[PDB]
Amino acid sequence: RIRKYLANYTQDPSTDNFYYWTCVVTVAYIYNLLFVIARQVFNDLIGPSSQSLCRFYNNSTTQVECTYNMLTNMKEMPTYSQYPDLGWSKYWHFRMLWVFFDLLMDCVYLIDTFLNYRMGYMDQGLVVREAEKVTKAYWQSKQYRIDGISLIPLDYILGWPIPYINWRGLPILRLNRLIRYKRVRNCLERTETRSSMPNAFRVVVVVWYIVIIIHWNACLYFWISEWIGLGTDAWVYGHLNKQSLPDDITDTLLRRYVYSFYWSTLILTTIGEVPSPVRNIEYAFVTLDLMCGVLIFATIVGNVGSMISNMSAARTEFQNKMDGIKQYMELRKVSKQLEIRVIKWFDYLWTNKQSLSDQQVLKVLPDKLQAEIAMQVHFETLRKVRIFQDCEAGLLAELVLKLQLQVFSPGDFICKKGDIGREMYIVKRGRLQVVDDDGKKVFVTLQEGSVFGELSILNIAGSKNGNRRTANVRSVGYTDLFVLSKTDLWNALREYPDARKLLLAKGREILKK
Amino acid sequence: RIRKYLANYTQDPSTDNFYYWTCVVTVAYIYNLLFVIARQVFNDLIGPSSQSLCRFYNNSTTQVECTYNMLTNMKEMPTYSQYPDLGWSKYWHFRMLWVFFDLLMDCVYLIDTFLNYRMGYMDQGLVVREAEKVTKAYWQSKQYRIDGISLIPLDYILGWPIPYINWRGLPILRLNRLIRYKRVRNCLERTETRSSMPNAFRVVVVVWYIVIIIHWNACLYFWISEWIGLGTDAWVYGHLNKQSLPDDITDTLLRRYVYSFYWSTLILTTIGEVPSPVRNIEYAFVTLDLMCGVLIFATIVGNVGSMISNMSAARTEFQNKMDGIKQYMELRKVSKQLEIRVIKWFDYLWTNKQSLSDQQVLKVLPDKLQAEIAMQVHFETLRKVRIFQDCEAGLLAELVLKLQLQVFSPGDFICKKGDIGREMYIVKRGRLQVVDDDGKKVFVTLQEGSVFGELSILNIAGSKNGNRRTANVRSVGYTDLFVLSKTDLWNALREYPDARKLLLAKGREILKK
Ligand code: NA
Repeated sequence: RIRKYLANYTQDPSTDNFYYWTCVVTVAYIYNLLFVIARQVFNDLIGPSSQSLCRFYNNSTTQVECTYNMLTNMKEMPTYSQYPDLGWSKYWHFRMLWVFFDLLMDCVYLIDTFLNYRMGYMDQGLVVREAEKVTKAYWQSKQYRIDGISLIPLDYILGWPIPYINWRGLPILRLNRLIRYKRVRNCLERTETRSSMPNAFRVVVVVWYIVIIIHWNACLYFWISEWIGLGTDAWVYGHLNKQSLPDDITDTLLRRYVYSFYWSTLILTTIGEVPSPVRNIEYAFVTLDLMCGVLIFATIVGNVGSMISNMSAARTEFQNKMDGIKQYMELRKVSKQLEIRVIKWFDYLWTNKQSLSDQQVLKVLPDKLQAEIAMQVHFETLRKVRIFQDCEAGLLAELVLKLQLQVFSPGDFICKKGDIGREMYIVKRGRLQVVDDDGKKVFVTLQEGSVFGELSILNIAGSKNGNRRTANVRSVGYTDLFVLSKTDLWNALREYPDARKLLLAKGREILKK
Repeated sequence: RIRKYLANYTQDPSTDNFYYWTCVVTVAYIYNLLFVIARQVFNDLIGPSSQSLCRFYNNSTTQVECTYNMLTNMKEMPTYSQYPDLGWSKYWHFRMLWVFFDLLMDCVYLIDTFLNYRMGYMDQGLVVREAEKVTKAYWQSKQYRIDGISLIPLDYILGWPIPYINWRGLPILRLNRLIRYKRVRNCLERTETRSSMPNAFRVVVVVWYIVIIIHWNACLYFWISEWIGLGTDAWVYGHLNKQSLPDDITDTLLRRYVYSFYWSTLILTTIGEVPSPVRNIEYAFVTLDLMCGVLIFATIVGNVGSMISNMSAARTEFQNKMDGIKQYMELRKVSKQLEIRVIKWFDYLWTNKQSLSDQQVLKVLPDKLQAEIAMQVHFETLRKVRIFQDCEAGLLAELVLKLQLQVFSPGDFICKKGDIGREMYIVKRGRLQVVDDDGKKVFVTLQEGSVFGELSILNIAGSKNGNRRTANVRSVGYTDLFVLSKTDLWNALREYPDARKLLLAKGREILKK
């Protein structure tokens, strides 16, 4: 039942449902930001509480409710006379819509604080899920302070126009909802880690921040204009600011917000193609704001420049290494054929994402993950070497750990006859061929997964011939061999005496047969 | 007594009181900067020395003292006639306030030069505190030159309006106080090192620098305007510059400073929404200044971009390593379950600030601090291993030096039965459990501080069973083991023969019992 379910329920913060929940809370938070400030400053978003009265010349000049032709080409700004009921009779639908969305976002906040109440914390690697423990951890922490301050329903009594007590509402009392920024920061970071484009996403959330700052600065500009007085000088929004209200432009709520947003965009991006301040207070406001806009522009430039620098760092490092090679081959007077070979191979493995090293896995991962990855890649290929057929899998784990990559280019010789042989080669991503002394392919091409040199790695007596390679091997195209050194194999064998017995016996039997 | 105290007193420059003193000296220095230049250029900050006379049409046009309605909508700039006593009778209170603050800051300078006189210097690690020595070091150095030049009381005779000799003061003679910038630079660096936000603090002191430069450039703009003549053209402050003095704006000292600061902000940030120069000298000034403003804007952008690049360097490096791992696991065709395991573990220790290495302590600290830190973390946990109970603490210091961290993820196996055992594990930050061959937890979970494998690390004969693990151990959650290799223990033991005897005896006794 829902009773027992909500009685015993606890939350795990690392789920995929909890991430979606943090996204929902972020939606509610953005709602609060934008529309609390907008409803405070503009306050026609809920419907006008007052009636705009314009002085109109019909017979004679009288004061009547402004039409849209009275709000165009104004010679003075209209005056307002409140309604008896502060617009409630004719805008109750707009105000009920606003109340519904406020209640929806506060229900989101209540669900979020319930999930914080029953919140599983990580103790000794595990996530604790015993309710008693999570609620005790909640109460011992001071999360309930922030969860309660951010939900104080003060804006439901004093945030709306009450005509009985002649109270015209204070929508700014909902700014305590903006204290739950911790879950928004988590959602943004958990989205950055999941994003297939983290640099782009970082710059995108920065421009979202800048757009929200432009919105708040637009509201600040219009609040300062309304406090000073609209149409009083050529800087505040009004009829004397001929950029606010040009010739055939009507003074509407959309016009107020649109011009304020444009003004704020021009100021905070340091473009400044807006009217100059007139009064000392406007000069102070605009100076401070232009300094904030210099800092905002510098922040945008810095974030975009950091993104550009990060996304071109690998190419830069590759170019540095290639230029070092070029400079060396010029200082030491290297033949041009070898130089074009070097440059061809460099460009080849730059157009194939190779990095020439297992050092990423080696450095950054723990030995457990490194061993598991090496076992996945190399074990089933090292189980078919015909000397490792019946030896302990721990030996093969040790070996698959010590497998060194070697790359080759077309026509390169892996080994020539009469050439000390201290190695075993496992073919990946290529095709070798054994040749009769720079002649025709004699017997076989080595496709992927094949091995060559598995018997020149054991120290058997006499054999038939030295520690000399005895065969020619050249790559047809670009091969990617994996190399098992002799010292590494013999270390792993000194760790395993019975494996050494089996290996030596099988090698001797292979050579005799 | 104060006599003996000041006779024998010497100063240690590394105290917390001396840092507060450098902050006081920085306050005095900033006072000098701002208000010496402001009092030179504007010089109504001490009270007007002259009387502004306006041509006023009452009956007829006469020249009378300007009111505030005569300084609005001016058709020409007012003319000035000095007082007999240069405003002293009616502004002696303002001038006495200025004199008091000047004397206060010069007392700060005198205390500072006394502390420089009795200044303890660092000689052979210690701070010398013998007065004779510190005063001899002061006199042998040439600090007294700067301490004396910066305190020359020339501005007390020639810096104020003297009506007897018709001298109107030269407040710029106090610019020698601006030579003590060394203590200001120390205070700023000592505050940067103490600051919990060094990047933010660096950018903040840079914007303080920019605000001071804007202040000095505002004073320079108004001094050039006054030298050319006020109201002579449409670039200098005055009545022909309709941005300085719009319609209903009064010409006051506040207006002069406010407009000059706004002009300087627009010029030095390369916004340039100010009137164009009219004369060749104004063109030269504005060109040079706009070039300085280009450099200032580039400096702001560079500092903010450097702060942004520094504070996102760890995330960038982590992302580079994770992308390298992804690219490797795509090139080698790794199973997707292992890839989601790898990514989960990566994100886990990126959301826990782990860094997987003790290499910070290893690289950057001296062996003394490294040994002390390792002793604090590991000694009391290595004293309870039941083989290290009665062995020399030097052996255990050697050991706590060589303890390697190993991390594990939930369900990972630390060791399986029949698995070469060359190691000892010390549990931290996790909980293991021994299991009956992938079945149920058999006997015990290993909470933190527990040890496993302490007997598979000694080379005792026969024992009961090999060097084989003999037990299964898997982590319940994310465990953080500490690993004591066999080679390291046996090196530390070869350094200690008696410790080896005790260890082998106790191991044999443990196994027999
Ligand atoms: Na312009």
